[PDB]
Amino acid sequence: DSYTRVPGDGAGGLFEKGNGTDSKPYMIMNATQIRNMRSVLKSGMKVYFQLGADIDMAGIDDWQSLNGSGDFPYEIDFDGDSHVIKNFKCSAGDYPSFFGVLCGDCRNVGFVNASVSSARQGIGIITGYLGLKDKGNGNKTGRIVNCYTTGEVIGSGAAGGIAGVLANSYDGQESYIKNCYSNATVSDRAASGGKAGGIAGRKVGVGGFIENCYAYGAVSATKGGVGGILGQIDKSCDIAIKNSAAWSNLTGVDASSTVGRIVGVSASLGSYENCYACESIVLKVNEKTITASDESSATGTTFHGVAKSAEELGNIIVAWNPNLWKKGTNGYPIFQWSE
Repeated sequence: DSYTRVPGDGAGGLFEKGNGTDSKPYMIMNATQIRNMRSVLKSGMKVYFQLGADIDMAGIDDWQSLNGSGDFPYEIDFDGDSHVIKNFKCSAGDYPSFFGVLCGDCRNVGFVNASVSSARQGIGIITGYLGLKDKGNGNKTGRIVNCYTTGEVIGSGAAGGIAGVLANSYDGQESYIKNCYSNATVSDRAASGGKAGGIAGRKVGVGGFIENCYAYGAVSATKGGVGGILGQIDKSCDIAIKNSAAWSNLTGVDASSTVGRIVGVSASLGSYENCYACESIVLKVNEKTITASDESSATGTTFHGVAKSAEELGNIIVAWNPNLWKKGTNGYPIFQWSE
């Protein structure tokens, strides 16, 4: 029985149609239906969802993340089908975000004017964790592909425009973020050990990557690491970041902060290719402007990539996938289907 006002196919009318399988995904046409997702999750198998329209979540106060609690038992396949979810808000429950912990796939969705906040946990708009670390079952990895976010993220211990924490790769599957952008303001307000990134706050485990991503929302931490793409790589962990660009202003408030155009902390643990930053971004630590030097690998804490002009970056980003990306009228690339 539904907890919402909507309402047999579509789980008896909770959705427009479908049964949560690959061939019959639960089809979501409005925000009341999107609020029924939690009711049809299954601890024993991945459940499939698809958007059939843009979804405006204005006036929705009762979201808690789909898979942020317990042992994170719910695997999810989500296809936005090139639609947007507007005015999504979450500031309560475990891992405030859309998914909480994403085990499975999210593709082809934009979040417009989202607002997610936590005083206690590391978060992003789409998910808190993308994948789980070092599980025995590859179905616990997670991928976000062809997605974007705008709005605001406030976390504590990690903050990313897309995900709080990216996990790793094992058992024949990989965790990654690919062909995504964000314009969200991203802030890690932890008193110490902040991990703020334009795309992801933190990376855990060995294996996993970020590819064909850029960000342009302001990224900051009260006291910690700030990166245009990634805040922190954990000790004894790694990442690859390839064909990506930083286009955000980056601010570490405390003097002990580290700011990297691409990666903010333990950047030498990563492997990089074709990483760029707009020449006009402003980097600050303790209110003092910092210069960054061009580099294509990291030898120390931060990784800055190579500076490019706005015009150059527009060329570069669209070339990542000309069927997906387009130049925006204000210089910032977006998707062909972006609102």
